[PDB]
Amino acid sequence: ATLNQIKRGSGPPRRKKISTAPQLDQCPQRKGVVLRVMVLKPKKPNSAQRKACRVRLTNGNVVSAYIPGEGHDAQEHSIVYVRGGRCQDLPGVKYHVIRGAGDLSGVVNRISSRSKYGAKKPSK
Amino acid sequence: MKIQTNAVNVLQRTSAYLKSGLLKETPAWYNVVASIPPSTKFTREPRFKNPSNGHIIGKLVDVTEQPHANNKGLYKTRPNSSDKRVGVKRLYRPPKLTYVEDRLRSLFYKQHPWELSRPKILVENEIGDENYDWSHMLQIGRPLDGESVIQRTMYLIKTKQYGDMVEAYDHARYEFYALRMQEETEQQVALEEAEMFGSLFGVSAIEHGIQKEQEVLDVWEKKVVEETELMAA
Amino acid sequence: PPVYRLPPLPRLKVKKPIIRQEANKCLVLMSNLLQCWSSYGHMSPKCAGLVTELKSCTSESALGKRKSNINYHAARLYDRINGKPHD
Amino acid sequence: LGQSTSLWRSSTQSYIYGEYKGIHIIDLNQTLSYLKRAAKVVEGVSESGGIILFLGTRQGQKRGLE
Amino acid sequence: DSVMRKRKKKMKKHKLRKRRKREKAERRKLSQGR
Amino acid sequence: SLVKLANTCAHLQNCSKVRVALTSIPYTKLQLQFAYNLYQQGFLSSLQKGSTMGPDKDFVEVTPDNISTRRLWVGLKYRDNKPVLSSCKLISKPNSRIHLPMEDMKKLCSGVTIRNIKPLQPGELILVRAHNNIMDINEAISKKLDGEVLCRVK
RNA sequence: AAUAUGAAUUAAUGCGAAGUUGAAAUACAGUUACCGUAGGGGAACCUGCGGUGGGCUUAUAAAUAUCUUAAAUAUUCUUACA
RNA sequence: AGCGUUAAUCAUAAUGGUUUAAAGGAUCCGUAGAAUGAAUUAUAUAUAAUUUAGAGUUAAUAAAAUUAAUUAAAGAAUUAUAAUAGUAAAGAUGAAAUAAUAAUAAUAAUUAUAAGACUAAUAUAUGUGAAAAUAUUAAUUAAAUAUUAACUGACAUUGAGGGAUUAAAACUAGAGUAGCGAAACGGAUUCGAUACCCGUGUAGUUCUAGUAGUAAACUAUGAAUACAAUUAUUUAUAAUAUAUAUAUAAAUAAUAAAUGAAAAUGAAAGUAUUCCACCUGAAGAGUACGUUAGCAAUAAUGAAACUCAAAACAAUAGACG
Ligand SMILES: [Mg+2]
Ligand SMILES: [Mg+2]
Ligand SMILES: [Mg+2]
Ligand SMILES: [Mg+2]
Ligand SMILES: [Mg+2]
Ligand SMILES: [Mg+2]
Ligand SMILES: [Mg+2]
Ligand SMILES: [Mg+2]
Ligand SMILES: [Mg+2]
Ligand SMILES: [Mg+2]
Ligand SMILES: [Mg+2]
Ligand SMILES: [Mg+2]
Ligand SMILES: [Mg+2]
Ligand SMILES: [Mg+2]
Ligand SMILES: [Mg+2]
Ligand SMILES: [Mg+2]
Ligand SMILES: [Mg+2]
Ligand SMILES: [Mg+2]
Ligand SMILES: [Mg+2]
Ligand SMILES: [Mg+2]
Ligand SMILES: [Mg+2]
Ligand SMILES: [Mg+2]
Ligand SMILES: [Mg+2]
Ligand SMILES: [Mg+2]
Ligand SMILES: [Mg+2]
Ligand SMILES: [Mg+2]
Ligand SMILES: [Mg+2]
Ligand SMILES: [Mg+2]
Ligand SMILES: [Mg+2]
Ligand SMILES: [Mg+2]
Ligand SMILES: [Mg+2]
Ligand SMILES: [Mg+2]
Ligand SMILES: [Mg+2]
Ligand SMILES: [Mg+2]
Ligand SMILES: [Mg+2]
Repeated sequence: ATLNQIKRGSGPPRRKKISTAPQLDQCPQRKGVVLRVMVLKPKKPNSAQRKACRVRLTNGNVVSAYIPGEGHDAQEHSIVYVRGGRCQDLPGVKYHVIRGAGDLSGVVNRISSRSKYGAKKPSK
Repeated sequence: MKIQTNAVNVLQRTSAYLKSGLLKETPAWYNVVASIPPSTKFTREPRFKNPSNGHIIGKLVDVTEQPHANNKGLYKTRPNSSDKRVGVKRLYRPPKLTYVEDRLRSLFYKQHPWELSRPKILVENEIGDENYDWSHMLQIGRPLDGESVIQRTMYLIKTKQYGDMVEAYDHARYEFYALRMQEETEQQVALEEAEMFGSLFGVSAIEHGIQKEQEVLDVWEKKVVEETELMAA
Repeated sequence: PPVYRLPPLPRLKVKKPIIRQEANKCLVLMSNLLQCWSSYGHMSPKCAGLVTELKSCTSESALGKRKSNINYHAARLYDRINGKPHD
Repeated sequence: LGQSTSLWRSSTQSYIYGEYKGIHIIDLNQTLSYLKRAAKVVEGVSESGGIILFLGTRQGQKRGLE
Repeated sequence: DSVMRKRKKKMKKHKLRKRRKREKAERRKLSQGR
Repeated sequence: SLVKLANTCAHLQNCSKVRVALTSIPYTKLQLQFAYNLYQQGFLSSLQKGSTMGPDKDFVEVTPDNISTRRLWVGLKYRDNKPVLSSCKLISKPNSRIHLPMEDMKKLCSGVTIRNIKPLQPGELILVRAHNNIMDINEAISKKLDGEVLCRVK
């Protein structure tokens, strides 16, 4: 904190980002292939059965991706696109399968927030 | 204790209130306080003379002001260690008042222990009203004591009848002694006269003392007997 | 001599106000009797009056007869008597 | 006659004349001027019809205060 | 560090010491001749 | 020197805090100039040469015989239970000494932060050294002197 | 030569799950706790040696006290007296 | 005529801190510093000539006998052996036992030898030392305080790297080994007792020569300079007319102000200036890998992934012991 010390490398610490999604490799989505599809127990104390999956991305690295919505159509080989969200209650899963695209179909009978899932406009 | 802003800024705080309309009516004191402002300047002021002696506080004796040789015959050619230290605390700390008379007083009561036994009233009568010519010792409002002697000594010193202080002191002492002897003779002869003309004193001083001792002795005796009994058991 | 100034205390007060009362007469008599019965065998008539005196003492109750307020002056005068510097 | 040499609030330094007999002695010309100033303000509030309140918790002070 | 916080550090240090004690023969084997 | 100047400023601040009336300072030329500038702006009540022990009544010439014991006595100033000389922060510190051109000084005067100096305030005084002569920053601008921005009093 | 990836087997560590064994720490935590270090023990830990307080400043009595006009005088006094 | 979302960028607190929350290096010494650093005048931040206030040098006069290293002494006790006389228990513990205890004659007592290792009071670690440290005595050599006189003339401060010293434990040699005492074995305790208690008691503790360079190496507070309001204690210095009341310093204890998250700091944690060290959420981690050094234990250097919205301090009021 002396003037000399400041000159030879000292100052306020600066943080930009540590990247929330490192395996995604600085891009919005990556295509992947599901390996297995699980049902995870959440962290204490909120409880459910979370429909996560394991996905090998095109870049190579493997990732535990969450699957949102009520109903999920995902096998052991389905084409699936991954984005950089985070399932907060499940530890060690830092990704979401984006749901309109790929073999993952749009969530059925969705009325609210349709673009957040795959749901098309019902068209009367 | 921090210097309080809020004890002296009273009228300002009320003036603000009056301006606002928090106060509808002005206080009785408001105009008076405006007329006669507080000090509000709580400084440490420096002092340059000792008032009792008349010594100078602020000044420093220089090397050029001391040309002649010192004790042990060395000429001062440099400032010493104390002449470089910044003596500001002396300007601010209040002066110890010293008098030549205090030493004389101390001497007198050493020489005359039994003058202490003469009781002294310290409750002052009007100090401005008095007007003592110390040509003589016996002043009217003042009694005869060591103080009067000392005042006489000081007067002699001032007038330069005795240039030396000690001689003046001795002279004052000798003046005092004669007066004291006269006082002593007065009382005894007055007592004799009283005895002659059939005056009757119920309790003499020595008799009083004996009586006083007697009560104490009686108190002691009962206690002492109890203590002896306790010791036995 | 070496003066000893205390720090600022919460409350100047004697820790325990022992009163220091005199020992009981009946107990003393009993001790004396015990001492006598040490000597002179079990119950010889050298301690004939002592036993009677003990009995007289311990007739109504086992003991015959059945506080120091120094806190008030210390408590009162602590704040004065301190050499605590000004506020 | 001020308090004592060891019981000195140095805030009051300007008022004191010197020390003597192990006692700070209050400058009395200063005392006089402050007294006059105080006396004048006392007179003023009495003239205006203000409520003057004399506060004196020490032992002997009561009668003179009343 | 409070004492409570220090106790975690102490525990860690103990574990490390234990690990070192365990892996003495293994460490020796690794060190000599390579 | 600039360290000395900083020390005297700190001493002034200390004296303002406790409300002393009359305060000693070291007897140098720069220091004297600074004191004179303060006096003229109106922060000091008095300024007078003197001994280490006190201010001098009569004139005493300063020589190698005196110089070590010589001192600059300075009267401080108070009004309505508030000291006049509140602060004495210096700007050109010994390690990062700053020297402005006339334009920069003008900008500072007109409410522009320059070289990380907060621009000068309503009742403030930024002193400026220019060819070993301390001035007000406004005075320096008027005369057009590129100078060292010394210090700041408020 | 340096760098990168792979390796049977293996170690540390994290997260979840609250199972088992003790009960080491927090109060004098029921052997004061911790630092360094050494040896021992299923596991927390135990023991030696010096250090530290972030534990004991948490500190609070062997007791005795005096004489001058007690009043026709002090006690009363409302800008008087002098 | 986009709206969401993801991936990114910029802004969003250093107009910061490190006694107790992350953070003062164990300590000093001292090199570089493109770090900082007195006075006056004159030259066109520098040169030059003058100054002595910082920093030194040498005397003189007072004091002080402390800290190193080395050499030479003293002492209470302890254990062991032997003798004397003497009699059945002794020693231990919460209470008990086991044991080189005791009917081979002990323990206690009195003597007499030897051996190591420790240093009761004074003692406050006051003080002294850079810090580790340092109180039985003496000697030697080294270093040390204050004030005067004279001299030097800014020669200073701090100090990356570097260097030296650095408790206890540990290690390598060679002596030494009374007492204590990791480990080990045995006796208790306990449901169990790899413990707390007791008994044998080896390394170790001791010295000589080294290695190593860490500790709650702590005032958990880097060094230096200038400055600021009081009181009480001692200590030393000077004057006073040797024992008085005074002027100085120095330390210690209470505070004012000020600072502070508060606890509290109090001539510093205040006001300022200079220089160095160090910190930037918690876990993972002072770990791994690598390198250097070491006889070794290890010491220094010192990452990342993975995972959380935690984690920490001062103080408050309870409950609890
Ligand atoms: Mg929704
Ligand atoms: Mg919709
Ligand atoms: Mg910390
Ligand atoms: Mg190779
Ligand atoms: Mg493998
Ligand atoms: Mg159990
Ligand atoms: Mg324990
Ligand atoms: Mg206990
Ligand atoms: Mg426990
Ligand atoms: Mg315990
Ligand atoms: Mg236990
Ligand atoms: Mg063990
Ligand atoms: Mg221990
Ligand atoms: Mg505790
Ligand atoms: Mg405590
Ligand atoms: Mg910024
Ligand atoms: Mg802080
Ligand atoms: Mg330190
Ligand atoms: Mg540290
Ligand atoms: Mg030091
Ligand atoms: Mg001793
Ligand atoms: Mg240095
Ligand atoms: Mg030690
Ligand atoms: Mg050793
Ligand atoms: Mg050995
Ligand atoms: Mg044992
Ligand atoms: Mg070495
Ligand atoms: Mg270590
Ligand atoms: Mg360390
Ligand atoms: Mg230590
Ligand atoms: Mg305060
Ligand atoms: Mg601050
Ligand atoms: Mg304090
Ligand atoms: Mg590496
Ligand atoms: Mg290491």
